[PDB]
Amino acid sequence: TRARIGPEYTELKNLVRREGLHTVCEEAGCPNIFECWEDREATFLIGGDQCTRRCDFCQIDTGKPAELDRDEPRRVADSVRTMGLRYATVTGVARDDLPDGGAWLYAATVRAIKELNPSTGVELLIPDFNGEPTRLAEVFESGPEVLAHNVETVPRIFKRIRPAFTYRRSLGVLTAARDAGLVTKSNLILGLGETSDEVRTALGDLRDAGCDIVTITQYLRPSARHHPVERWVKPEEFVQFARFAEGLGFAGVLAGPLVRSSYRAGRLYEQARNSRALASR
Ligand code: SF4
Ligand code: SF4
Repeated sequence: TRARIGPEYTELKNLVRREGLHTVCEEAGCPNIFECWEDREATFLIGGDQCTRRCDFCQIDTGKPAELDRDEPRRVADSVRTMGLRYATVTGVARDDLPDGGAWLYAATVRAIKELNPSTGVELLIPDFNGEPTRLAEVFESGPEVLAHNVETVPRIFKRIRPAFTYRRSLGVLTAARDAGLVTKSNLILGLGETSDEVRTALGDLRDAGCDIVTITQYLRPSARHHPVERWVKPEEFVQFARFAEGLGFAGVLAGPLVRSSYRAGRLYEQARNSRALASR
């Protein structure tokens, strides 16, 4: 039942090792790596590992970012090409130190990946760029297969532990991406102190904002400096939340102990893609 080491994981590992490629998969010790790499899916981080913001559940440290590296989009595109990925997720940090909030860096990375990797689905997980319409438009024009912006938690909690964001602004990002014609995605992290009723209302908020794909996961505390875990969600409770989201009309729903945002991202995109094409007939 549990994924064990297969031939495509092995190929990818060999290619990563020789070229010295950085992946979030390896660097973060993600336990899904045997399964994801067997499906040739992987995740990359752009913009450095020092974020200009601080959200209490997030393992990324807050600090002074390094200078913009304009060679990073090519580096990521080359990694995707070397690995022969079927699906690639591009993540990053907030860059309030940059005058465009890093919008060029995100767009240029999607563009570079697509130039070299025509058959690779690309998922872009973005910060909010302060909801600035010109920044969002630059990013949307790069045309990722999935545009994700994770709200992570419910408004009561969001307000406190993501103080450089606002819940309605983040919903607005998803709406802007949907309006731009992109498949959209978000994530809820349970165990942060939210009530089940707050999860149900947040799923409704996400759907009404235009969100197509939602993941619902269990919080795993990064360290004793981070937010405490306030609940361990039972399998039957995840199933209820997934049914709730399915009933709301989300095209793709995954609930459970997913560990990271990118788990099964390729399969969820395929579901959303297929359902959109079916509806468009
Ligand atoms: S869940 Fe994400 S980070 Fe973990 S192995 Fe899969 S693609 Fe990589
Ligand atoms: S969730 Fe995003 S903005 Fe918040 S600390 Fe993590 S990387 Fe930075």
